[PDB]
Amino acid sequence: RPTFYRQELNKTIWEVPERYQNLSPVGSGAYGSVCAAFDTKTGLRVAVKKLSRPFQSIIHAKRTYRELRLLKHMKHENVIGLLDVFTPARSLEEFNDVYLVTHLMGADLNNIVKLTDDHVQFLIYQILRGLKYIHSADIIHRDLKPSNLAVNEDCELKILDFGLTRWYRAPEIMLNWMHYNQTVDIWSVGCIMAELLTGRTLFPGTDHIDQLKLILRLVGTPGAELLKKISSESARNYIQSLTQMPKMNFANVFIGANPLAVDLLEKMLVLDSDKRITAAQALAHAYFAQYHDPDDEPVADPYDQSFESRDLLIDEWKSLTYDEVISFVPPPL
Ligand SMILES: O=C(Nc1cc(Nc2ccc3c(c2)CCc2ccc(OC[C@H](O)CO)cc2C3=O)ccc1F)c1ccccc1
Ligand SMILES: CCCCCCCCO[C@@H]1O[C@H](CO)[C@@H](O)[C@H](O)[C@H]1O
Repeated sequence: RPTFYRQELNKTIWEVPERYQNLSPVGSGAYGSVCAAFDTKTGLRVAVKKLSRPFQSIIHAKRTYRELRLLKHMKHENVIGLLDVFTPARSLEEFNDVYLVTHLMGADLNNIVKLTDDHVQFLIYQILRGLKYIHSADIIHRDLKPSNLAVNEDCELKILDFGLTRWYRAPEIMLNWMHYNQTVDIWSVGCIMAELLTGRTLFPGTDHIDQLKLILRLVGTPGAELLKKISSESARNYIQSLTQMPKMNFANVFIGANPLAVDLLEKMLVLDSDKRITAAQALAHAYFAQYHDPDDEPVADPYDQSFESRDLLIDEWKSLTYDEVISFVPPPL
């Protein structure tokens, strides 16, 4: 076992192996803070995430386990991958802290697009390619948005925070539809791509109701065929007593855009999620012919999400997470 050194960083303590040097705060999220570090074994800059209160509750404990399991499973160029996982603890009894190490990207899409058609083409292409891979493990992201997309200087992109604002969320989510298909994520890609080409948030709702009014404005109120599929009297009545809008012409909306990007946006931003282009299909659209290679667009090994339906004790989630830490086998490059 390596030796750790301790350090106070923004009210939080950081205890990490000595192989990781020059720790400096990049920022903090909902469930952890992330530091930039140097990795003396590789000469590379890494991202080190310390989990905040990983076992505070049963849902936190299960959330901690979930993140570790997801991260150990992803082996793809366009999805965040695990370099290292460590804890300063010598035993299970000690176990109370988790640190995760990934490649340091240097920015998120928020930071870089605030683009040119070729930039957009390349970024969306890579998003779609990582999604194809995630979707193939029967994993749904559910919160794709620019702040979840890590991009470096070479314009290479990795999807972060993937599996389980409202500006990017599919309409079937803000209505709390029971279940979702994978193409909830295609909607979000539609919204991101739109923003990249225009400079503006496609649907900047003030809330879930406003948000929805903006979507139906671009896309049109659902017709009887989509209405056939809505059980909820609540949901269905609102829509039916609503101000019937027609579907706008996208050519008009996105005046100036590559028409091949206008066409893809048209196939992504369908209200009926059964009618949305999938990630596979999108990769083969004409907009991406200069990046698209069928034989370099991989799918994932089967992902066991059975733990998700299980209701266990904190100590059980904590101990499962520990097993995951200990069995971690690094990537060779
Ligand atoms: O993604 C899951 N877990 C997870 C997430 C992360 N998150 C990361 C990583 C890298 C980066 C960012 C966020 C943020 C964008 C960004 C901005 C500035 C920057 O450098 C600026 C500074 O000036 C350097 O010079 C670097 C980066 C960056 O590179 C890190 C480790 C993890 F483990 C997960 C997966 C599944 C389920 C739950 C969670
Ligand atoms: C009010 C505007 C939003 C209504 C249209 C969103 C419906 C999305 O589409 C629906 O998604 C469901 C999964 O969530 C599928 O099971 C349905 O087959 C599909 O029609």
